This record gives sequence, structure tokens and C-alpha cells, in this order.
Amino acid sequence: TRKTYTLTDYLKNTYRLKLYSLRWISDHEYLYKQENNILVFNAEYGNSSVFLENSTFDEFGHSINDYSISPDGQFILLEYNYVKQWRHSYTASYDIYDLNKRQLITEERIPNNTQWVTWSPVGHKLAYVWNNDIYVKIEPNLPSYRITWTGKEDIIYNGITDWVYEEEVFSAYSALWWSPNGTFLAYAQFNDTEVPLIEYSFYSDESLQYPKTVRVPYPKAGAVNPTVKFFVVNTDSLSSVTNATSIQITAPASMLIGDHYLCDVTWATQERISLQWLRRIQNYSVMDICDYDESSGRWNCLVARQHIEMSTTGWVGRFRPSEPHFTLDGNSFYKIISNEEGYRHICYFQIDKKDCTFITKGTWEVIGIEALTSDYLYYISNEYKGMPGGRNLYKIQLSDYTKVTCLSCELNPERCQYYSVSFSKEAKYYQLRCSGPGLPLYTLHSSVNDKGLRVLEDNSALDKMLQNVQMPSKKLDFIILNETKFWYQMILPPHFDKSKKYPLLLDVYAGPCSQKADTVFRLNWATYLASTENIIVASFDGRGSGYQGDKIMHAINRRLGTFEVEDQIEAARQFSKMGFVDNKRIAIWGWSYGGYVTSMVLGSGSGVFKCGIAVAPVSRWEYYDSVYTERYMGLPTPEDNLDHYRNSTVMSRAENFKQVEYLLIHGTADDNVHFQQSAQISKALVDVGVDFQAMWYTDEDHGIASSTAHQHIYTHMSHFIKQCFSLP
Amino acid sequence: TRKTYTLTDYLKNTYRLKLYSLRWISDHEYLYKQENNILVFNAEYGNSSVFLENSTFDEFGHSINDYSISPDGQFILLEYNYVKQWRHSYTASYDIYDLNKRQLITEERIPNNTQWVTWSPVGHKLAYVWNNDIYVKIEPNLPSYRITWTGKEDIIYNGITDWVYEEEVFSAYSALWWSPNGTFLAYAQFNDTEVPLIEYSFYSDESLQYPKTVRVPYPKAGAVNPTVKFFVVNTDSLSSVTNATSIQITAPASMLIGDHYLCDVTWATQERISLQWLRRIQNYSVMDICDYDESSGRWNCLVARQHIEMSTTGWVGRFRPSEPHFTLDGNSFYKIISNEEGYRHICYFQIDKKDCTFITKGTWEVIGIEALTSDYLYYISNEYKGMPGGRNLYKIQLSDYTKVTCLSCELNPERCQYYSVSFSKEAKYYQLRCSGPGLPLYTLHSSVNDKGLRVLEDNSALDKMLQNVQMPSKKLDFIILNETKFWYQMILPPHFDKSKKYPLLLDVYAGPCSQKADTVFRLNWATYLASTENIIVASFDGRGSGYQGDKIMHAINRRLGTFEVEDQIEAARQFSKMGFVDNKRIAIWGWSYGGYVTSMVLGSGSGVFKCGIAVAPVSRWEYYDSVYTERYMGLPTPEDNLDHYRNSTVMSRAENFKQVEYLLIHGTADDNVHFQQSAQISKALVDVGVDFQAMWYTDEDHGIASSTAHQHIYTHMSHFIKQCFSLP
Ligand SMILES: *[C@@H]1O[C@H](CO)[C@@H](O[C@@H]2O[C@H](CO)[C@@H](O)[C@H](O)[C@H]2NC(C)=O)[C@H](O)[C@H]1NC(C)=O
Ligand SMILES: *[C@@H]1O[C@H](CO)[C@@H](O[C@@H]2O[C@H](CO)[C@@H](O)[C@H](O)[C@H]2NC(C)=O)[C@H](O)[C@H]1NC(C)=O
Ligand SMILES: *[C@@H]1O[C@H](CO)[C@@H](O[C@@H]2O[C@H](CO)[C@@H](O)[C@H](O)[C@H]2NC(C)=O)[C@H](O)[C@H]1NC(C)=O
Ligand SMILES: *[C@@H]1O[C@H](CO)[C@@H](O[C@@H]2O[C@H](CO)[C@@H](O)[C@H](O)[C@H]2NC(C)=O)[C@H](O)[C@H]1NC(C)=O
Ligand SMILES: *[C@@H]1O[C@H](CO)[C@@H](O[C@@H]2O[C@H](CO)[C@@H](O)[C@H](O)[C@H]2NC(C)=O)[C@H](O)[C@H]1NC(C)=O
Ligand SMILES: *[C@@H]1O[C@H](CO)[C@@H](O[C@@H]2O[C@H](CO)[C@@H](O)[C@H](O)[C@H]2NC(C)=O)[C@H](O)[C@H]1NC(C)=O
Ligand SMILES: *[C@@H]1O[C@H](CO)[C@@H](O[C@@H]2O[C@H](CO)[C@@H](O)[C@H](O)[C@H]2NC(C)=O)[C@H](O)[C@H]1NC(C)=O
Ligand SMILES: *[C@@H]1O[C@H](CO)[C@@H](O[C@@H]2O[C@H](CO)[C@@H](O)[C@H](O)[C@H]2NC(C)=O)[C@H](O)[C@H]1NC(C)=O
Ligand SMILES: *[C@@H]1O[C@H](CO)[C@@H](O[C@@H]2O[C@H](CO)[C@@H](O)[C@H](O)[C@H]2NC(C)=O)[C@H](O)[C@H]1NC(C)=O
Ligand SMILES: *[C@H](N)[C@@H]1C[C@@H]2C[C@@H]2N1C(=O)[C@@H](N)[C@@]12C[C@@H]3C[C@@](O)(C[C@@](O)(C3)C1)C2
Ligand SMILES: *[C@H](N)[C@@H]1C[C@@H]2C[C@@H]2N1C(=O)[C@@H](N)[C@@]12C[C@@H]3C[C@@](O)(C[C@@](O)(C3)C1)C2
Ligand SMILES: *[C@@H]1O[C@H](CO)[C@@H](O)[C@H](O)[C@H]1NC(C)=O
Ligand SMILES: *[C@@H]1O[C@H](CO)[C@@H](O)[C@H](O)[C@H]1NC(C)=O
Ligand SMILES: *[C@@H]1O[C@H](CO)[C@@H](O)[C@H](O)[C@H]1NC(C)=O
Repeated sequence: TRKTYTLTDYLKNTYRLKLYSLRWISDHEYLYKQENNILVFNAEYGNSSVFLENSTFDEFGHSINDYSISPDGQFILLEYNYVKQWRHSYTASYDIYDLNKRQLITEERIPNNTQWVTWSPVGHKLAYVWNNDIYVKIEPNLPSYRITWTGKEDIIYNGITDWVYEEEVFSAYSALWWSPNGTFLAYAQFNDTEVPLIEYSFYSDESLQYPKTVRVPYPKAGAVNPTVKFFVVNTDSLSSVTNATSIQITAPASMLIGDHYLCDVTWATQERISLQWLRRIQNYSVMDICDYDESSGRWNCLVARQHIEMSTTGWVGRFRPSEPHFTLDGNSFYKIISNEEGYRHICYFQIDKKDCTFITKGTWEVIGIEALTSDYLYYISNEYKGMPGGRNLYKIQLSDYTKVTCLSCELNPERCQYYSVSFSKEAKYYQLRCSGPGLPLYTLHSSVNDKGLRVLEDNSALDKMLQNVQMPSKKLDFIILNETKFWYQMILPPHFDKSKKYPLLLDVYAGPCSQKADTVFRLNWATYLASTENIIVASFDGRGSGYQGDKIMHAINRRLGTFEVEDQIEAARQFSKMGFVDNKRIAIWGWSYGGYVTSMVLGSGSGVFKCGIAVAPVSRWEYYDSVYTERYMGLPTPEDNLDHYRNSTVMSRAENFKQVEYLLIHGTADDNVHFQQSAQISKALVDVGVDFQAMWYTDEDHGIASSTAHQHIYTHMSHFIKQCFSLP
Repeated sequence: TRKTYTLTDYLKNTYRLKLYSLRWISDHEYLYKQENNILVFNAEYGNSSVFLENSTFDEFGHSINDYSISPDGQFILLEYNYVKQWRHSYTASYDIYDLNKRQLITEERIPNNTQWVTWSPVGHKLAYVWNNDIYVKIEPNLPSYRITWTGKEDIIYNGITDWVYEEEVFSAYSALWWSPNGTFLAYAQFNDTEVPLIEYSFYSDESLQYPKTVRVPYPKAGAVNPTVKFFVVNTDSLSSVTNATSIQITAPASMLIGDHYLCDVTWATQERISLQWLRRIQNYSVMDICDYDESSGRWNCLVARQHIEMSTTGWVGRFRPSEPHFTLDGNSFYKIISNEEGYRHICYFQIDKKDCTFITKGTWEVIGIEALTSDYLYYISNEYKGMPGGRNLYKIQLSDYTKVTCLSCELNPERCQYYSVSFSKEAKYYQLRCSGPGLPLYTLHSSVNDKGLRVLEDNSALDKMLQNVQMPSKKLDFIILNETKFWYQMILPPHFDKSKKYPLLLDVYAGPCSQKADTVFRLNWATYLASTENIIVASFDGRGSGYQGDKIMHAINRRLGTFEVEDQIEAARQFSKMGFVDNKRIAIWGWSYGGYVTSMVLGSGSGVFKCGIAVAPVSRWEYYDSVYTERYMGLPTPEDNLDHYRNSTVMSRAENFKQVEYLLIHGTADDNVHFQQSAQISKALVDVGVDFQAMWYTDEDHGIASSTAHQHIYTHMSHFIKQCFSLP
């Protein structure tokens, strides 16, 4: 008999997806790690040599976390003693190894506890951040030049982000931007002097007698934000002057009038940089285009080259204003912007004309611009078959916009409906990554005629293993509400029979611009629930969801905790109408925004749901950070949106939890959604005499992702769902 | 058929015990609050007058928390704006009402946020502590004299205790001691400069955007302790123009050689004070007897008058060295000390003689000396019927030790086996307070011929109510281990039938010198479990337990988490073989030390217990405070007892929790047993893959005693026990 996909299968990673992670080092070659050996592959023919033997660093004395090779191929940066900070940030030690002379460098080493390091884009200059200040090495073995002196722990950040810029603005820790040939180093400086601190206990190993208090500058909604400045230094002057001058580029007057953010930095040429700025009220953004002036040594941004983007129905961009892609000469650029119908499409700008030309259109959206050549622009969209949850690679002829070719749509239509892409240095080659609905498939292509050169990884090994398992199926479809299609997916038990009635778990996220119905193949907890426990696991993308235009996405503007919550309840009613759901056994669960929505649904008094699980939920918008929260909610003041901030809390719905079984879970060291949020939910439930189940996870963060904690939480949740559904 | 005692009855206080709380104001009269009116009673005849009408302060404008009348009856201190701190400490505002004028005092008022206030023992002087400094008022409407100028929040404490002296040494916030006629004010000063802080989050009301971090100087085991100094000031020679001179009494040389504590302060005469000092290794203590020298102005403690008290088998005293009771002339004293066999009895000392004479003896213990006259010493003991869990009042004739009279034993032997007492100022009269096994009974007596004057409160109203309820019964008996009897009690369901098999819950505390098997009448959770759920609730006093001599009490010296744990298991094993216990349904629960023992038992692998609940448990002795932990454990150093500190943790037993159902509960704002302790238990269980149930209580402290939290925790625990025992 074929076994099912069990909880242990999921928790012990018995059935692993194979990857093919490569790193392009040129237009024709990439690096790849095969059994600890770093190999160089030739793209055209597929042959390889050993770049770095696995035995090279056997006597190093430290486990190597990662490597980074200089762009000129002369040096390799070895990263070790990795200590994670937030989602992207960490500290590490670094050694540099000379490849041409086969030697480690012991002279003038990068310090321990270095926060960030990057090679220049050409050659082998290094910039790094240490104790919140920027340093530059022209040569790996020579003394560093200090660039900034103002760095101060938790206060002034030079060339790295503070908590909120890392998580909500840049999705990155770095704040250093080398010019294309490495002459200039641009950087941001953040000042968190008056930003309040979130404080929480960290217990550590049992040996630690007194708990540590972690203290992090973190602006909650409406609080004092960090301020920002932007600078550019000429690194070629460093060896000639004792102290090189950092030249400030100031934000536009339209930004300086109040609170604002720096939201994009993009080099256009050797001597031209674009900066995007965003008002704290995030429906107005300004792009400056700034040129170096040789005679004055200053950077000037002509107003004739300033571009404004605003939104009358919501915020700017999906999560921020989109990034520009400059043509080689730097005199024009392409950018995804919302069109007059509210659909995100590629627009083409000359740097000194304010009106752009849309080069794509239709009732679907461009997801990202991936590459730009003299002849073609390459982009990912969900055009194909009008499925907003699919992703394909297209190219558009720059001399004739009517000529658009899909490069991935027909490669394997049944197996592959969701693609991402990685182009070589000048887009001569590309790797396609298919992630579903079948098993992941990695292929390599040449851009001249888009020929498929070879299959890199086809997951044949996993395919063989899964033959002996009763795997669930997946249905992706839509329901029509008020003349609008809303997409859903169901993970269906093996041998699914529509004449029978199944328990159902609604797996919710539902944050603005999110998508939970797609064509991606996943091996996760839902796979187990469907395969082993015969539970249907459903998800629904309602109002506020992404990739379907602004009419849908902006529906929850200034009104979080309303329509997107109502639409999950309605989805459950619609699934019941399909005839194969046991209406006595409907449950709901989610994590973060999904935890908030789960809790709001459970507190609604709808009577639809028997039970639910909230993991690390938001409970009150005033407890979450300014950049994310205010994007959708504006400010929590009587003059703006305080009334809605106050009636969209989980705590106000406490009395209605009397009608449901609730399990509330939170990691105690969650720096993102603070434990505070669940502590206030539990207190409110206690105050009204509602019984519920709880679990804290000591020292876990938002991911609850340590190997043991991951296994424990899914085990605890599994018992709860099974009890709720009367399943042995 | 009649109702049972329900969970709601317990939680809503449906059946209330009546009290009779009086305060003696002389040898002949006492005060008593009846219907908010304060009445004065004549002891001899029982007639009364209204002292203060309940309407006097109708226009006061504040809710009055408490009152304190001056010893001369001329003033009343009114306490309001009460804000709780720790177990005993709080701050408050104070007004003073002048009874001669019938007016509130409007000048030179006691400051807001006052930490402690006390009248002199005679007359109407006041001493108070505000912002950690001591002040004295000679008359209530006159300006205060500032005694100390060194007070500093969290650092220097004058006349009040720090966290650990409050909880573990004096069981009080005050560290001020007036001489008998009010001439001198003695005080301690605590210095916490190098004591590390426990830090934990406090979430407050939902309106608070950022959690607050609470920081308390708290020495965990082996950490830097507070240091102490002792001073005496003459309040009769205070000046408006000169700062007050405090005279220091330094600790003896035998104490100064290392870390030590001040553990007792007792005035002997108007010009003689006794102090007891205790080494940090608490098996050695010294009493100094210090006389005022009217010509030098010093306090001199003659070496010839020092008294050493040491223990070879354990620590000194039950929880600290006992208080002396000085004779009229202050030249001799009576004190409870452990005799040669290890039983605590009254010893009679001359102040300048090394050897004392035991005036009581036997294999039972004196609980406390309650009053001393020239003729008689009055004491409470468990002599009667050799029952260590009973308490009676005795007097011994000081001129003839063969003449011992039990004053309470025969008053009402079926109803009353556990007494406490309150004597009038010079012991002309005493109130007896019986607390079981029947309903509490309060009576008044005269000392001259031990006449029973009147019944003050007999709880006949509650008796009438309980006749309509199926109440449980209580069995008190013993089992014999190694020729030693160990006492247990069982709360037995109504209509108990020994041919039937009942589930059993073992209610455990089992801390050193504790007693859980006694003759006290209680209305509590156990009452409900037995009455309504038909569960037997048993408790057992094994090794380490109190009031039965040092052989038993000192058995766990340097070895907490050994014999007292093993003895609970052995007890339950014996119970499980009794023909009326279902061996498949035995549970265990406890709070604090009881949570520790519950957890240690559940991690023992004994297999005896199906499930258990630990509330606010200790998990590792290095996490608890120095004064308590080291008394039993010594220091956590390789040279002392580190190995046993490391072997006695809950965390080390995590693997054994695989075969039990465990529920772990802790208040997040517990300043006593820190949330840290349970956070470490949960992390250990997660690390070995053990599933368990958890509940945190936001902003609750060690008591989990807010109205709503109290109701919630017992509701949660009730569901858990009922599910464990398969009860509907
Ligand atoms: C990073 O830290 C390591 C380990 O502390 C440093 O290596 C040595 O550490 C030992 C003590 O363990 C000391 O004797 C020296 O300070 C170090 N000696 C040498 C030869 O390195 C190391 O120095 C640190 N790295 C940098 C770049 O400062
Ligand atoms: C970062 O911002 C702070 C202001 O929030 C600046 O620090 C000072 O702030 C104090 C009080 O907030 C003022 O008295 C000063 O005028 C500010 N300036 C200085 C020089 O102390 C601070 O200067 C900023 N730091 C940097 C590096 O820009
Ligand atoms: C990197 O780019 C910079 C900026 O364009 C180049 O430096 C300039 O070169 C031009 C012409 O070669 C000179 O007129 C200027 O004096 C230079 N300006 C500055 C600020 O340096 C530089 O040539 C490039 N570097 C390399 C290695 O090609
Ligand atoms: C950006 O959003 C703000 C806040 O909604 C808009 O502010 C206007 O001013 C106040 C509220 O701040 C109201 O009296 C107006 O009705 C708001 N206008 C609206 C809601 O349309 C501001 O108009 C927005 N900017 C853009 C370009 O749409
Ligand atoms: C209890 O009763 C006695 C009277 O028997 C009270 O003593 C009397 O007090 C009143 C006024 O205070 C005087 O007029 C009498 O002269 C007193 N008589 C005696 C014999 O002393 C006593 O005050 C009462 N006590 C209380 C508390 O009400
Ligand atoms: C205790 O605090 C109260 C309130 O702050 C003080 O109240 C006084 O009366 C009003 C408000 O009730 C204030 O405007 C005055 O400043 C206060 N002063 C006086 C002289 O009454 C009160 O005084 C404080 N008590 C003490 C003893 O400091
Ligand atoms: C309270 O205790 C501290 C010691 O913990 C005393 O302060 C000094 O402590 C430092 C080390 O922390 C030593 O260098 C000094 O010798 C100590 N005292 C002096 C006077 O130098 C502090 O003085 C004490 N305060 C009081 C009021 O007793
Ligand atoms: C309270 O006790 C004190 C201390 O014994 C008494 O004051 C002493 O007694 C006499 C007063 O006549 C003097 O010789 C001493 O100088 C006093 N000592 C001090 C330290 O002041 C006082 O008399 C007692 N009070 C009463 C009312 O008897
Ligand atoms: C009080 O207890 C301490 C420690 O338990 C005893 O100290 C002795 O001396 C040193 C210092 O710790 C140790 O090496 C010895 O082993 C201790 N002797 C023992 C445990 O017998 C001290 O003896 C005890 N005091 C009394 C009166 O028994
Ligand atoms: C939960 N995911 C958390 C609470 C609310 C929704 C916001 N949360 C975040 O962590 C945000 N920092 C991000 C920001 C973007 C968009 C997200 O939907 C997903 C994310 O990875 C990137 C994290 C919410
Ligand atoms: C729990 N009860 C806690 C942990 C360990 C046993 C000690 N605990 C205390 O709170 C102590 N501070 C006290 C000290 C004495 C004796 C006790 O048994 C009871 C108490 O009220 C007085 C508190 C333990
Ligand atoms: C691949 O093969 C070509 C010859 O066919 C050779 O020139 C090249 O060096 C090889 N590349 C690698 C990375 O082995
Ligand atoms: C370098 O110059 C900057 C800007 O004037 C100044 O703040 C800093 O102190 C200087 N550093 C040194 C070492 O002179
Ligand atoms: C009393 O002592 C304090 C603190 O040293 C000082 O500020 C004050 O002036 C002193 N008063 C007199 C009268 O000396």
C-alpha cells in the first residue's frame, strides 16, 4: 500500500525539493556548489572546472558560512562566525583569501563583529560597516580609510538600516551603493535619537542567571520616526587626502516640509544617481535625478528631471514606489506604474519629460522588470490565461511594442505555470526556475534565439519517491461575487469524492497586496492535513489582495480589518455551498496578518467557524510599525484615522470568543510583531471570562523557526485541529 | 436533594467565613470596626461606645484604605491613594484627623507617595519614609525633622527594606523600630549598589503603546547581596537648625569578616536594644545586647553579653533566628531554640550567661511565645494529643516549670484543634481564634483565673447556610516510613464510600518547614473538587516538613529536590494501594515550591501520576533569591554546592515528561518566582520534543490574584483535571 504524507514526513523533511542555485560571474559563466566544491560552469556548453577545491579550507579552524568573490576574480571574502540579527541583518567575521597566490591575508583584517561588507562592482575595493560607521579598503591587505565618525549604537546608523528601514523600506540591511565603476560610494545615514525603544526579555541558555533585556529603536504607528540623510563620497580621493569629503544630497522641498522616507537609490551612469523619496503619508513620492558637477564637486538635481508619483485611491506602489531601470546611456528609464484603469504596467520615461508612455496594457499586471538590453525588455507578468496566480517571462521589442513574446508559457504548460528568472551579466543567458504546479524545474537558455540549452535540475529523484505516496491534489479556480472574480485554492485529500462531506481549514493571510491562491507546488503542513487527516485546506484572495489591479487592492485603504475579514467569512460560506464541506467542522488559521484576520473572524459572531489558531497575530494597529501600518491606515490621530484604529482591534471582540475554541501562540523574542500584541489579547479574554488555549515559545522570533520549535508548534497545532474535528 | 459546593461558589465567595479582627489599645479596651463605624469595647463587661462614626469622612473626597489611631487616642491617620508594590510594600497618601479639634490637619502634611508611616508606641509622634529617607514629626501639625539624607531609589534604603529583606527576612517593608516609650528611633539602612536587577516587561492597559520594563534589585543565588548598617537616633533632642545625629551600632567582628544579614531587632528596655546578625552561610548567628551610654553618647554592646546560636545539621531557626522576649528589668529573656534532640523549645537566658535553661521539653514543638508576664509565659504548641498539625495555647508558671496549663485544649475539642491568640497590652485579657476543624470561633478570656468571658463570633450564619450543602469531610492520619510517622490529610467527597474507587489529586507544597496536613477548616478549590467532582484531594508532609523536629526538617539540608520529592511519590504510591483510590487516575498540582515539586515528580519517571499542573514553579535554584535559596542550598560554587544546584533542576528531567500530561502556568509580572523560571522549563520540553499545555497571565504577579485572572486560572485548571480524569 502507498503510505500517506505524514506529519513526521513534513517535520523530518523526508521529501526534499532539489534546488539549482547558481551565481553569474560574467556574461558566460556561473559558479555552483557541488559536494562542497565550487565549480565554474560555461553556459554555452555546460562544461565545468573546479574553481575552489573543498579541501582548501580544511585547516581554517572555523566553519565557513558563505563566500563572496571579487568581481575581478582575484580575491574571495570568507564569511564565518555568522550571528543572525533581524530578517536580513547579521554580524560575522571575515577573512580575505588571495586566489592568484593561494594565500589567506593576515594583514589589516576586517574586524570581528562587522555588520556589512561589499566588494565594489568592478575590481576589488571593499566597503564595510563596523560599529555603525563606514570604512573603505582600496586594497585587501592595506589599512582601511574611515568614512564616517558619527556612528552610535541604537542611535546613528551609517551605511546600514535601522529596524524599520530594514524590514519595511529596503528589505535589506545594507545602505551602501557603489557607483557602477566604483569611483563613488553612496550611503544613507539614519538618526534614531528620538525613536522609542521596544523592550523585551531574552532568556538565553539555562546557564544565564539573569535574563537580558533586548532594546530596539522601533517606531510604532504615529510615533517619532527615524530621520534620514544621503551622502556620496569619492573613494579615488581617499589616498590623497587624510579625510575625504562626503557630499550631501538633500531631499526636495516637497519632502522636507514634513516627515518623509528615502525609498530607492539607483545609479544610472558613472556620474548620475536617482533617489526616490516618499512622504510619511505614503501617497506622494518624488524621484530626483542628480548629476555630478566636476567644477563645483557637488551633486545637483535639475527640477526638469524630477518625477512625481501620487495615488488618489491608496498608497504609491505595491509596497513602495517601483524601481527604475535605466537605459545604458542613462537618458531614459522604465518603471512599473499603475495605469488609468488601475493595472500595473511598464511605462517608459525620458529623464527630462514628465509624461511617460505605457508600453504594456491589459487587465493583468507586470510583476517585475527583469532585464534590459538595447533591443528587448524582459519582464514577468500574470497575463497568461488570465490567471493572476501564474507567472511567466515575456520579452517586448523596444522598437515595436506590439511585438511581445512569451518565453516560458509553452515550455511545459501542464507542469510549469510559475516562473522566476536569473540573467547573466549582459543578459546573454538566463536560468528559468519553474516552481509549479508540478515539481520544480530549472533550465538554461541563450537569449539570442531563446534556445533551451539544457535541463539543470528536474527533481526526478523526488518524483520517484512521491510515486509511493498518496499525495493530495490542488484545485485553483475562482468564484464570482458582485461581477468580480475572486480566486481560491484547495488542497484536496487523495481520492477526493465530492459526494462526501469533509472538514475544512481556511488558511488565511489576507494582508494588502498578498496572494494565497497560486500555481506554486508546496510540501507543507496542509499537505499532511489533506493527505493523512482528510481535511480540505482552502485559501481565498479577497478584497485587498494583489496582482489584480487597484480596484481590488485599494478596497481596504484606511480600513484594515474590514472587507478582507468579511471576505474570508464569505469564502467559507461559498465553499459550504459547493456541497462537499461539513458545515459543523470549519476552522481557520493564520500567521501574523493571518493571525490578525483569524482572530477578527473568530471574534465576529458569524457562527461559521468552530475553532481557529492565531500565530504571532497583530491585535491592534497602534502596536505595529509606522511604515507598514500608516501606508494603509494613515495616522492614529483624531484629525486623521484614529477612530478606525480604535475599532479594528482584536481586543474589542473578546466577548464573541465565547462561541469558539481558540489557540493563541507567540514567540517571546518576536522583534517584529511584539509579544505585547498577544499579551493584550489574552488579557482581554481573561477580563471577559473566555477560556482559550495558549502557547508561548521562549526566545523564538517571528519565524518560530528553530528546528525544535518548528516541530513543536506544528505538533501542538495538529493536536488542536484534530481534537476540534473529532479525528483520532 | 441539596446542592454541592460548586466552582462558582468558590470563585464568587458565596459562603463567607466571618472574622473578628480587633486591635487592643490598652490592658482593658479594644477597637473593632462594625459597619464602617469604629467602636471601642470594654473587655471585662463587653459594653461599647462609638469611637468614630462612619459618616465623619463623607466629604473627604477620597476612598479611605485604612485608619491608624494614635496610641493616646488623640489623632487618626487616614490612608488613601494606596498603590501595592510587593508582598508587604506599598505607597500611599496620608491625612491626619485631630480628634480634639474634630478637624483634618492642613499644615505640614505627610507627603504623597509615602512608603511607610508609624506612630510612636506611646503618645503621638510619627516616623515616616518618603523617597527612601526617614522623617520624624514630634506633633502632627508641626514641620518634620529629616533624619537621613542619603536615600536613593533602588540604591540606598533608609528605614524601609529592599526586595529581598522585605520578602525573606523581615516579612515587612518597614525597617524602623521605636524604643518602648518613643525616646529613640532605631533603623536599618540597606545598600543595593552592586545588586543586579531582575528586568521584565509590563504591558499595562491596552492604551499603552510601548511596554514598560520593570527593574528590581534582586540578588539571585550566589550573586552580590545588599549590605546593611544599623543606627539609633534620639528623637527628644532633635533641632530645627542642626541636622540630626544618628549613632551607628556596628555588627560584631564575627560577622564583619564576610557577607551577613541583620535578622532581628528587639528593644529590651528604654535604653537597651538587642540585635541578631546572621552569616550569609546561615548556620551561625549572634545576638548583641547594646546599652545607651549617657556620657559618651554611644551605644555599647558588651562582649560578655553576646549570645551565639549555631546549627551543625542545618540552618538557624525555622526561617530565621527566633525573637527574644525580655523580662521587665531587661536582664533576662526567653527565646525558642532547638534543643539537643532537635525539637524547638523555650530556653531561659540571663543576659551575661552563656548557658540557657530549657523550660519546656518533649517530642513536640513550641510554635511561638505569645505573651510574657512576671508570673507566666504564654505560648502556642502542637503538644496536644501528639498532633503536629494542631495548635493550642498554654501557660507555664515562671516560678515552677512543672505547672503547665493548657488554656484552649478542652474548650471545644471536637470543633477546635487549631488556635491562635491576641493578648491585651499587658496580657490582662486574651482573644482566642479557633480555625478548625470546625467553623472559626472567636472568644474572649481574662488571664487572672482563665475565665471565658464571651463568644465574639461563632459563624452560626455560615453554619446555617452549609447545612443545605453537601460538604466534603477531612481525614487527618499518618503513615509509617522507617519507624517514622508522616502525616497526611484527605479532602473526601460527601457520602464517601470506601468500597468505591475515586480519582485522587495530590495537592503539594513541601517547602522546608512547611505543613500541609493540619486541622484548619478551609473553603477552597479542593472543597469544590471533592464536593462537586468527587475527587479526593490529598496532601502529605514528608522529609523537610516543619513542626516535628530537626531530624525531619533538616533532612533536605543542601539537598532540595531530593527526599521531599521522593516522599510525595512514596505517599501517592501508598494512597494508590488503598482500596478506595483509582490508581489509573492520580494527579498532582502545586504553586511555587509546590510547582517545583510537581514538576520534579512529573519528571521522575515514577509512572504513578497521569497528569499534573505547575503554577509559578521554581525550575532552577540559581534563579531564586539568595536569602531563601542559600539557607538550604549554600552557595553555587565548585567549593560549596554547585554540583547539587545543577543536579536539582526541572530542565534536566525534560525527557521524562513524555509519559505525562503537564500544564504549566505563570504570571508574566511575577517579581518573586520570575517568569524566566517557566520560560526555561518550556524551552527544555520543546528541545526534547515533549508536548504540554501552557498558560501565561499577562501582568499578573506571584499571586495571580486579580479578580478576573483568579477566576480564569481555576477555570482552566478545572477543565484540565476533569479531562485528565475523564469527567464530563
Ligand atoms: C577575532 O577574534 C579572535 C578570537 O578572539 C581573535 O583571535 C585571537 O584571540 C586570542 C584570544 O582567543 C588573542 O590572543 C588575540 O587577540 C587574537 N590573536 C590573533 C593572532 O588573531 C582575532 O584577533 C579577532 N580578529 C580581528 C580581526 O581582530
Ligand atoms: C540626530 O538627531 C538629533 C536630534 O534628534 C541631534 O541631536 C541633538 O539633539 C539635541 C536634543 O534632541 C539638540 O539639543 C541638538 O541640537 C542636536 N544636535 C547635536 C549636534 O547634538 C543629532 O545632532 C543628530 N545626529 C546626527 C549625527 O545628525
Ligand atoms: C569611473 O567613472 C569616473 C566618472 O565618470 C571616471 O572619472 C572621470 O574620468 C573622466 C574622463 O576619463 C575625467 O575627465 C574626470 O576627471 C574623472 N572624474 C572623476 C570624478 O574621477 C573614471 O575614469 C572611471 N574609472 C575607471 C577606472 O574607468
Ligand atoms: C493623501 O492622503 C491624504 C489623507 O487621506 C489626503 O488628505 C486630504 O486631506 C484631509 C485628510 O488628511 C481630508 O480633508 C481630505 O478629504 C483628504 N483628501 C482625500 C481623502 O481625497 C490627500 O488628498 C491624499 N493625496 C492624494 C494625492 O490623493
Ligand atoms: C462601659 O461601661 C462603664 C460603665 O459601667 C463605663 O465607665 C463609665 O464611663 C462613663 C462615661 O464615660 C462615666 O459616666 C462612668 O462614671 C464610668 N463608670 C465606671 C464604673 O467607670 C465605660 O465607659 C464603658 N466603656 C465603653 C467602651 O463603652
Ligand atoms: C498630593 O497630590 C495632590 C494632587 O497633585 C495635591 O493636591 C493639591 O490640590 C490641587 C489639586 O487637588 C493642586 O492644584 C495643588 O497644587 C495641591 N496643593 C496643595 C497645597 O493642596 C496635594 O497637595 C498633594 N499632597 C501633598 C501633601 O503634597
Ligand atoms: C553603598 O555601597 C557602595 C559599594 O557597593 C559604596 O560606594 C563605593 O563603592 C565603590 C565600588 O562600587 C568603591 O570603590 C568605594 O570604595 C565605595 N565607597 C566609597 C565611599 O568610596 C557606597 O559608598 C555606599 N553608599 C552608602 C551611602 O553607604
Ligand atoms: C523614656 O525613657 C527615656 C530613656 O530612659 C527617659 O529619658 C531619660 O531619663 C531621664 C529623664 O529625667 C534622664 O536622666 C535621661 O537623660 C534620659 N535619657 C535620654 C536619652 O534622654 C524618659 O524619662 C522616659 N520617659 C518617661 C515619660 O518616663
Ligand atoms: C556551616 O556550614 C558550612 C558550609 O556548609 C561549614 O563550613 C565548613 O568549612 C569549609 C568552608 O565552607 C568547608 O570546606 C567545610 O567542608 C565545612 N565543614 C563542614 C560542612 O562540616 C561549617 O562547618 C558549618 N557550621 C557548623 C557549626 O556546622
Ligand atoms: C506579519 N506578516 C507582519 C504583521 C503585518 C502584515 C505585516 N507584517 C510584516 O512582517 C511586514 N513587515 C511584511 C512587509 C512585506 C509584506 C508582508 O505581507 C510580507 C513581508 O515579508 C514583506 C513582511 C508583510
Ligand atoms: C514559592 N513559594 C517561592 C519559591 C520558593 C519556596 C520559596 N518561595 C517564596 O515565595 C518564599 N519567599 C517564602 C518565604 C517564607 C516561607 C515560604 O514557604 C512561604 C512564604 O510566604 C514565607 C514565602 C516561602
Ligand atoms: C569549457 O570548454 C572549453 C573548450 O570546449 C574551454 O575553453 C573552457 O575552459 C571550459 N570551461 C570550463 C569552465 O571548464
Ligand atoms: C573628518 O571630517 C568630518 C567632516 O568635517 C569630521 O566630522 C570628522 O571629525 C573628521 N575626522 C577626522 C579624523 O578629522
Ligand atoms: C544637612 O545635610 C544636608 C546633606 O548633607 C545638607 O544639604 C544640609 O544643608 C544640612 N543642613 C544643615 C543645617 O547643616
